[PDB]
Amino acid sequence: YPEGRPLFLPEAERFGNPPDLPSLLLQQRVIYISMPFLPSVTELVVAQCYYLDFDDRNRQRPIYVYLNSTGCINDKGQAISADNEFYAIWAALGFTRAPLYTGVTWKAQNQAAVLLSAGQKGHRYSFPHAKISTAPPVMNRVFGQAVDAQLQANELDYATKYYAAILARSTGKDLETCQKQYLSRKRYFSVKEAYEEGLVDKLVPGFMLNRFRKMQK
Amino acid sequence: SKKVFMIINSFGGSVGNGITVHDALQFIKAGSLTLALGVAASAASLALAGGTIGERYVTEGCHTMIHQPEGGLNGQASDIWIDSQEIMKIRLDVAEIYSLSTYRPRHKILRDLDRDFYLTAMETIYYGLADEIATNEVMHSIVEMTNQ
Amino acid sequence: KKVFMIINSFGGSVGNGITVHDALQFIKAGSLTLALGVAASAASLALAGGTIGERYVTEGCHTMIHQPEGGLNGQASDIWIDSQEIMKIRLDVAEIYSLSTYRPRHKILRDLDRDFYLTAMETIYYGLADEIA
Amino acid sequence: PNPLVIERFQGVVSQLFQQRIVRLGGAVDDDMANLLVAQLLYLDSVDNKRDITMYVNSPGGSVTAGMAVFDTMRHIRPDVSTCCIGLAASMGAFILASGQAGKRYSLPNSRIMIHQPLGGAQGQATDIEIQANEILHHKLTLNGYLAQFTGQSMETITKDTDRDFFMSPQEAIEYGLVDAIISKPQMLQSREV
Amino acid sequence: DRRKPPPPDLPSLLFDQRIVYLGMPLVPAVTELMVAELLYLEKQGATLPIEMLINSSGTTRQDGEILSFDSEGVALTSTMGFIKNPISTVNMGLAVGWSCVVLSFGRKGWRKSLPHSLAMIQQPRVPPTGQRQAIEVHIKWREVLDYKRELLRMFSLGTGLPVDKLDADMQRPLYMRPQDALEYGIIDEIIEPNEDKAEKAAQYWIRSGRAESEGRLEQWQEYLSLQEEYALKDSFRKVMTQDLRAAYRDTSSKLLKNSSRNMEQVQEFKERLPDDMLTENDEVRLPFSRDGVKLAILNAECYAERNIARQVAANKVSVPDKWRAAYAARPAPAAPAA
Amino acid sequence: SPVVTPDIQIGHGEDAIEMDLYRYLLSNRIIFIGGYINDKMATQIVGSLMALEAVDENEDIRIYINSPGGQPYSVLGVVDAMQSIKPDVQTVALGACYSYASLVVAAGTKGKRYAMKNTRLMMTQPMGGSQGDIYQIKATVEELNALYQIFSRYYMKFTGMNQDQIEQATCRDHFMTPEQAKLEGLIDEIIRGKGDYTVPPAIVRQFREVGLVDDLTPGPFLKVDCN
Amino acid sequence: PFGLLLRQRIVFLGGEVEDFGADAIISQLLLLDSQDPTKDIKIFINSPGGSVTAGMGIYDAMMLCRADVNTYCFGLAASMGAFLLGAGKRGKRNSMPNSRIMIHQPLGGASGQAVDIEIQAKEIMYHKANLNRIMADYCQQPLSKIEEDTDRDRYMSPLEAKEYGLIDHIIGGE
Amino acid sequence: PFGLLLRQRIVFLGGEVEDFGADAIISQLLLLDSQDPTKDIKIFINSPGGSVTAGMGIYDAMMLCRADVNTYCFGLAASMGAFLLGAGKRGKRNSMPNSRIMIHQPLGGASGQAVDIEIQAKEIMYHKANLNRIMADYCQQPLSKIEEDTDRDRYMSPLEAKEYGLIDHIIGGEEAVFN
Amino acid sequence: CRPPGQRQSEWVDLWEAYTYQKVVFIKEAITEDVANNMIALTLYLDSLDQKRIYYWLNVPGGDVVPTLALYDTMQYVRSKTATVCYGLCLGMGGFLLTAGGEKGYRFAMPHSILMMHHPSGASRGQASEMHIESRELVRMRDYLSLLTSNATGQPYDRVIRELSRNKWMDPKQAIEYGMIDKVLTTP
Repeated sequence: YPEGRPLFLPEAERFGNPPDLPSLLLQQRVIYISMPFLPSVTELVVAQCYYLDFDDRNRQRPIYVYLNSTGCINDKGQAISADNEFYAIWAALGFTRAPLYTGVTWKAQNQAAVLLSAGQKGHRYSFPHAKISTAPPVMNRVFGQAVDAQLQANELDYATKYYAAILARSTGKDLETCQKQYLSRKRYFSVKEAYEEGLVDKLVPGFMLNRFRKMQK
Repeated sequence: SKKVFMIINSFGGSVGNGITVHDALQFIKAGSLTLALGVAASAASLALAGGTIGERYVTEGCHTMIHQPEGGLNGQASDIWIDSQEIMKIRLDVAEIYSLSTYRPRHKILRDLDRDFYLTAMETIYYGLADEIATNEVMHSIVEMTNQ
Repeated sequence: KKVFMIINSFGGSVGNGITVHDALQFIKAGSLTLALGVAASAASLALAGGTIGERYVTEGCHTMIHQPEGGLNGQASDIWIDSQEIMKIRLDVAEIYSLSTYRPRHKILRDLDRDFYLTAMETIYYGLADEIA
Repeated sequence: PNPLVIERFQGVVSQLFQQRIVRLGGAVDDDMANLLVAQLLYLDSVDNKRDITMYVNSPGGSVTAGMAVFDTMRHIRPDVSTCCIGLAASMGAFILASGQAGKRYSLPNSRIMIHQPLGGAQGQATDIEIQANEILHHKLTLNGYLAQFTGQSMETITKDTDRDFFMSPQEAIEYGLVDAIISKPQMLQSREV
Repeated sequence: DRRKPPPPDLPSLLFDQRIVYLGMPLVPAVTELMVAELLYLEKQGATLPIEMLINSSGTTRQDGEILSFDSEGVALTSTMGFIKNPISTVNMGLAVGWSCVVLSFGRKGWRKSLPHSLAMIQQPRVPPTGQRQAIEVHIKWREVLDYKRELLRMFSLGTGLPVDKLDADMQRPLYMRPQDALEYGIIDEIIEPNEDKAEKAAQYWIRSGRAESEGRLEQWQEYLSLQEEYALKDSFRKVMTQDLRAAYRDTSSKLLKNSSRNMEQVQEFKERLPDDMLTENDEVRLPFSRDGVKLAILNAECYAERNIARQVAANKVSVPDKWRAAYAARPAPAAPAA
Repeated sequence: SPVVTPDIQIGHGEDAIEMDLYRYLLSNRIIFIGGYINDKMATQIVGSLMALEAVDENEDIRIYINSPGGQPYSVLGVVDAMQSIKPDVQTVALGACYSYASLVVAAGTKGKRYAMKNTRLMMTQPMGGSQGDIYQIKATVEELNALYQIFSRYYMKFTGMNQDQIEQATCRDHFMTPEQAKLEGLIDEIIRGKGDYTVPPAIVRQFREVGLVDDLTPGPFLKVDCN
Repeated sequence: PFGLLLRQRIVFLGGEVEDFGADAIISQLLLLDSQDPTKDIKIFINSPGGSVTAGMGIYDAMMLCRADVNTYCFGLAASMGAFLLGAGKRGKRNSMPNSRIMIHQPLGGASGQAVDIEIQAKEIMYHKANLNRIMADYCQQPLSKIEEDTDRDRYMSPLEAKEYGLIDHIIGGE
Repeated sequence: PFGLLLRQRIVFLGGEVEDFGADAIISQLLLLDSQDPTKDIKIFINSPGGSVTAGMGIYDAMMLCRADVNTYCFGLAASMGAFLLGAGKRGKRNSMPNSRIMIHQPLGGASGQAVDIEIQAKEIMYHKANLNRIMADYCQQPLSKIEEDTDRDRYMSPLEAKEYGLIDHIIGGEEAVFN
Repeated sequence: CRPPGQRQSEWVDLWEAYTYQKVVFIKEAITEDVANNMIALTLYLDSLDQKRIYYWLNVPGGDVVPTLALYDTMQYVRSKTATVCYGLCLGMGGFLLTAGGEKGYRFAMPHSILMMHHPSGASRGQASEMHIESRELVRMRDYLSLLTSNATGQPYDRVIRELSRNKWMDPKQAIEYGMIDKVLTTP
């Protein structure tokens, strides 16, 4: 009969620390993705941004998104998922009034890479030894007629048109420029030349080399 | 709590499960607000049509896939004739839901149900499966009414 | 005080039916055995192991009565030793039923030769139950 | 098993071609039906008047594989004498009923089993009702052909063909599957007085 | 509110409102919970109603997979007869096998169902024996006969139909519609949708204008035009086969035989005139079709495009290339070709 | 045959033993098509067509077809090789034909396309599967449109119908009886028995579409009103 | 191999008799009828069992032979060879003195629909009534003595098989 | 059968190209050249693919043949048969009027050590570079245009194969070719 | 045994409620993983108090090496033990009946199926190491027979001849053989 109201950081500091490691990250407004885009793991990330926009007091703290996944395309090349699952991710992440600080640990294979540039400009954090890859997506095993391959070609037509619209807003290029540079062939990007291209801006905050700390001593 | 909010994001399953979620949303006295994310398959678009008319929201990246349900099994000669009349009756049963909620004629539903028909965000509003394009404001009022 | 359990089993070894048989007589108080649906050979030992006068059965319940089954493979000598095992287990469960049905033992071995099924009517006549619930 | 049984079985089948006897054995498949079509047109070439004693012993098979076996017997010039040894199936007793009237024989301890053809349907919703029309095309033609062979009506055939129905050789004379029974005369057994 | 804790999850919330949810198929793991759920509600009062939701495929899967036996469905209906409180069951979607038997075993007058639910009854499935002996097959067939007669017994008390009627329809899997289950005896009334939701949805398409501005008027006109062209097509198919039967009766009138009076002596003696018999043979009268309707006016179609044929008269001796059969066939004055 | 298929052959002579069944039938200008039409047996039918071409250039080479389907390019190689030889080819349809074996019996010469009474024919659009990236999806739909445009004008040359009748028939799964395929122009002569003139249920449905049979007068046909 | 004895009117019922295994023997039984309908035909039985619908095709094909039928058991006759051992002509059925003879009801399986159990139980009862009539014919035994012995597995020596009626003379001496 | 075409010097290349099926065609090709070095050899190619190692041995066997060779394409020619199609003598290259021609690079898998990967990476590039410069000789095409057409995984109708330079003549008078 | 019970005021599981009541239940077979939980449970009850421990067995068989781990913990502890039989103890489970409680503390149900046989093993490879594992299986065979001879009072030469083959006992013969002490009645 009483309402189950949630508690936040100005209120739940007297109730102790959270017991489990995803619940420490949920209190710190940090979402760590260590799994590719499965239908089981996409339901929790929708409820996570729904919880962060549920009863937040200020609604202005930046949400840190750490991504480490293959997206929907595995290392062998086939599609373990489809590209329509990413449309539920960007529509739910960009709904909140809070800015989206995006970071990458190791890899972002053709679905997490377009989410890497989709964050707030001026705060794209990245590790200095990560790998970034932008390739056009593929489809799973579909057995149909001649008109069935045409409608599947229209689904990948909207995939390249939606992915280039995100890269045109991030990198500041045209619509046809991002299709020729990124979404044509399976290429890879390092950390240094991606800053000149416009994928990332800086490194992670508080980064310092252990050898550079010995030079200060 | 006079309105419920259920996010629809699934690849669909059997057509018998999509009938139950559509009949349950049209039975309760409270309002039913349905929002889709990703796609709406044959088991998911019945929950999209199961909501009340006026508050069916879809985003710009949202798609909609309508198709006839599959099935079939192995048996005797006359056993296949019984269930083939049932699949043709279920295909007419889902055509009654799409003709009532979207105000489309019955002969034009079965033409689009004959093949795997995909819809964009623009033509879903023009067909009648949804009401308007979702944005930030249509869901900002959702998360603030459920706090009290 | 009085234990009340639901009897429902369609399979299983009869060796586990002897474990639940002696556990029911270990209780000092009475026992209420109410069978529902199917009663296998492991389930009928718990049905007959209850107190006389409190074994209920429904109109649609059935009781499966059959001999023990086993799987034997190996050397020639231990098959003959295990052949006497399945024989005296079948003679043991005949003496378990004989304490309740008040029948001679040679007629129960003829019913234990093949599979024997009973409806709700002749279960009362054969003494596995008491009345119809 | 071992090919020595296959080599000694290949010899006695090769002697059956000299006595104008063909062999229908095992399940009716697509490859075995093509081996039996080519062996029927060759026996007509050496003589177009002598009959062919068809050996029928099959526990089942495909429906469209036996359809090529059926119509190739009605158009050839001599009649085909069909005999039932061991067991007849739904595609086996249809070969038994397709013989010439007055020359269909059987043994008194063989089993004649008839039912509707099996199968299945899988695919889209339009693929279900189309594939259901294929089995009903196989259901109505086998019931239409059996009404002309046995002489019975249409409604009494489908009331027995819809389920698995076994038949005795004593009742097959009264029903119309086989015409006569070939058997040796019995011994003069004395009664118990 | 402070002394009573809230329910932790969703099945505990429906348990507090006395609602039993059968959402899982009939496995032996779920049947031991339902005999513990119904026996617990009997100890809390034998007068309070029990809400029951049915959503399962029964003891077997819908594709034909055998996961359990039909005997666990017998023990589920035995607790419904042992209990002594009114039970209101609601069918939710699928109901195959023993799931509709517990739907029909509820109290008469409270059996509810959705308008688009699925109901089906069929014969129980039998697992294979694995090439055992001969005499065990007869005992296994007796196990089928005791379980089939027990299924017809529990199905007769819930509906009211006799045993011989219910056994013939159970040989084939017969699916039941919610409109068909009223006259069959499965349910008692149909759960209606919300009338407040129906009038608010109908008023929204008129005020917003989406029922006419998005091209619905041109497509609903084609639905009535295709139904008009389909009603014109079968009417032309019916008048052509009526002229074939009228020409068949005209050609049969030029016959001189006594085969019709032989069937009159062996049949009944009352109806010596053409009249009704109140049976299967409903003889239609096709020349008695003088309508004279002055409302069905013909359209703007001229029939002057019909060519002129030879118009061979009836008194001709020309016979086609056929086998000879004129043994007793005398030449008619209206048909000399016989 | 569930376990094994024995060698059903006959070779008998007063002095020497002859060959087996398929070798003797190949010497009499008769080719058999059985099983799945893959790339392996496609060289067997084309290679035997070139073997009997060098023997005689005027005798009619006969091909017996009994296959439930096959590879779409392997069944394409036997048609155009059959149309690029000197003598005429008499085709005989055996068993069933599922969208590829119905093409080779329609690819015979006019007046020599013989089908039996209980033969099943079928005509559909070719199938296929999508693979990977959009540069191969667009290559896939351009391949399925190429296979549909080639097989469209094959039936226009051998049957003489219109392209609208082919698109309405090959849209879904359409099974044709030889009595119906004789009207479409796929075959030339129907093979019957000793006065066998039974009506298949596809023509009873065709008689119901034109209005010759009703439910009151079913005639001497099979029952069809059990729908 | 076996071709040297096939010309000497000897057949071998070896291995498990399946639907194809029974087809090889009953095809040979009519070739020896076509070669000579006067000379004797000897059948050597060594089988561990088989189905009833395949082993019934060997009995009527053996009874179709107008000549004399000799049946000799070599080794094991488990539930199928014991029926064919007595099915020969009286005075010619023999067996080795150290062979095992097992008589049993014919095996069968039942699956599918519940209405198939109506049909599968009837063919078992028809095969039981058919085999018990034949086994009581050449053995000169009443029907009450046959049914109480074939209900379970029953191994027997050729000593008591002589007085039963399966064999006629012992060929191995004692 | 196949032996009747062998004495008339006509061989068949059917099915998937393997290592066991490679040397069977090479062993019978040198036997026809030793019997008659003046009579032409007609081949028939129907292959849905194959290995680049065993497929080059068929090309070296036709170059080792002193007599002229004639090719015929029926059925399929996918990434290995189209290379063996144009590799014959110019002016004696015929095919079916509806056969398909696929010009695409061969495939390959790589696994193992880090030094092991870069060896087979440049090996399949050297196989890609050698297959491009060999097929550009008998086609009379520039190298930059023929190296990008093999990257597109699209089949080729025999109508546009004639002016491309891969084939010379079409059996059927060049009117039966359907688009 | 899946629904839990109560100890005095809160919900505790059924096997752990008897752990506080100093009753040990063994229902599954003796494997390596369940023997790690049994010998850790014997040391836990020995550290709390010093009373008699009750063991109820349902072992249908098991391995040799984890069974000797549970046998040696019975003699190491300073408390007393008592083994009570219900159901069946087959293989090495019947040896644990004669582990402790020799002075009138071996009880059994009147329908318990007993089983005694020599242990077994399997280890292949080199022929030189086959001699070493054969010496280990021989030294495990006679040592398991020496403990059954001292607990039951049987001569050592009779256990080698009888338990090498298959041997089964009813509770009527288990009294005269010295394998059990008393038979449990109806109360």
